Amino acid sequence: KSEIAHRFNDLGEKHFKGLVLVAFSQYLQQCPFEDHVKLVNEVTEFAKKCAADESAENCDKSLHTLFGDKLCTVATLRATYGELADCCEKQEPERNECFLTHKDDHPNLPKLKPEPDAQCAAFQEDPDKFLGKYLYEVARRHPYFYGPELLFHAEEYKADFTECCPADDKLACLIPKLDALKERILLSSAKERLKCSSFQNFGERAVKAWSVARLSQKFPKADFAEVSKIVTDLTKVHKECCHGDLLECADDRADLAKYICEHQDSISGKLKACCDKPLLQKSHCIAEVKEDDLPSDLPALAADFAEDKEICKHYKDAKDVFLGTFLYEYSRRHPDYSVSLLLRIAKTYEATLEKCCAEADPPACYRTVFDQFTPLVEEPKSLVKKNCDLFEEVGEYDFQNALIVRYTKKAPQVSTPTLVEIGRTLGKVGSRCCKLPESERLPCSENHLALALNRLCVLHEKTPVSEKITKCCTDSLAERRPCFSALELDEGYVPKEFKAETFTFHADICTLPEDEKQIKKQSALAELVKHKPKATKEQLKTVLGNFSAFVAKCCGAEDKEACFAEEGPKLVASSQLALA
Ligand SMILES: CC(C)Cc1ccc([C@H](C)C(=O)O)cc1
Ligand SMILES: CC(C)Cc1ccc([C@H](C)C(=O)O)cc1
Repeated sequence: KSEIAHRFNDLGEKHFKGLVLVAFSQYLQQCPFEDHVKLVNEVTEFAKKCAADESAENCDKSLHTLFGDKLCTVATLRATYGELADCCEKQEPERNECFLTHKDDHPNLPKLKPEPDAQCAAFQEDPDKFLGKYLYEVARRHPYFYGPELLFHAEEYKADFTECCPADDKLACLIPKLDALKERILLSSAKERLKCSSFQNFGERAVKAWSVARLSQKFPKADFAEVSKIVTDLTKVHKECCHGDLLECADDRADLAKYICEHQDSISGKLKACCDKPLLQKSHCIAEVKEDDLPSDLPALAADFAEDKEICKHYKDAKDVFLGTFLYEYSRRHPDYSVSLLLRIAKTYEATLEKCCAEADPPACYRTVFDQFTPLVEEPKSLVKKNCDLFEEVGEYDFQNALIVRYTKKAPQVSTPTLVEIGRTLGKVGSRCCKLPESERLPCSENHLALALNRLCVLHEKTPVSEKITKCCTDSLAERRPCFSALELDEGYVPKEFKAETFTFHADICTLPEDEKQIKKQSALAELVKHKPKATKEQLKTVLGNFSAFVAKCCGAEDKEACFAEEGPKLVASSQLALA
């Protein structure tokens, strides 16, 4: 009778208020905090009134109608929000669709550095306002962030300040925890953005396929019936969250966490720990649960999927069912494979049956289908071994430098900051994944690589520069990494004009901390390649080494600007000759 009442009743006031604040911060990214807080408190008051009397006026209206009418009491300021003003002239569901279309992925808001003493004071004074500010600041920076997971991370944010504010040194207690939390926010955002990107670009079938593969790996003891059930429910949850239906999303996610935990005997023996936790922690634990042990009764796939003489009939009868079954069975027994590799294998299997069932003698044609998977498996295995061998030899910094050179040579039209960011990001993937057991390296590496490539594709949608990038981004999720791997330096690329100022360092760099110094030098590295794209890796390594030594010498000098002023121009001049 009243949707807002039902969601308020199911979620409770605190979670309701949290999710409405996040939704508003994601939809309305540029507006300040107190404006959002008022609209949350006003909407929650309305929810309470409706919960008391569901047959009252305006309580029967849709969440989009109510919340949209609420957003449009401040979104009409065209100066602060351009298009959102236009969206507010539309009725539903056109208005909601208009809001979704104009969500900014790279809003480019000031990066927030913690003020430990100022923050600890504000936490103790008004904890609700402080934690509200966190949800708000993260939400508008990450407009497709998984709503209920942001509440979970907000409780971790609370747990940090709670533990450290009462201590004698607040600053050095917090920094490691908030730096750690920031990493988790980045990974989590990337994970959810791929799901929304998959809905947006490829549709439901792609999302379900992806989930079937991942959950089959996670829950090998579970039968095909159980994974299909969980995938169907999980796809509806993520479909709701990606389409801005956060109260609906959160409620259905809680229902799924409940079901998994009530039926964990027929899902996984790894869920016992997860299922003794409060709502947000329980859902999070399940989402991140490690893969179960392989069952002893895994079947022979070759007999069922290559040798059976009437496979073409079974395929025609129900294609997605038969393919889903193959993906389920193949995924279960290959926990050491990446999800994109499993989907590529499934796609190859489908392609073989599509070709072979249109031929004279089908069984002879698809007899060797499993041998087509061998080259698909060896490709990523070789890449991870090559990258991990290099990482373990040269370490994170020089590994990042190798990737910045590799990637600038492939796509020199891409912006220096973006090229540096992808090189640095994938550099850290190496450090995290190459230390793991050999069997966990390939999933870790290629699953994280998929998140990095999707981030790049989402940035490229906003700011297109390269026709090659568009090609790799708009083709299938399975073929994405192969397409990016296959990218090579344009035969008719015009080297970026030399600009001495680009490679000129000043004493300002001595201010910056280590990571920021690295980014300045790694930016110069990208620029070196854009001007000299045929320059060898060792040439570029030597020139960067000379720039590093120069920066170290002049930052350690009694008169820093005199050193930079004298030595800088010499190195800029000689560097051109070294990269011919
Ligand atoms: C702590 C977090 C998990 C839930 C939560 C819910 C609502 C609010 C609002 C903004 C408020 O209390 O003012 C903050 C935090
Ligand atoms: C912009 C572009 C160069 C990004 C890009 C392209 C290819 C790869 C593959 C997986 C590799 O590491 O060789 C990663 C990132």
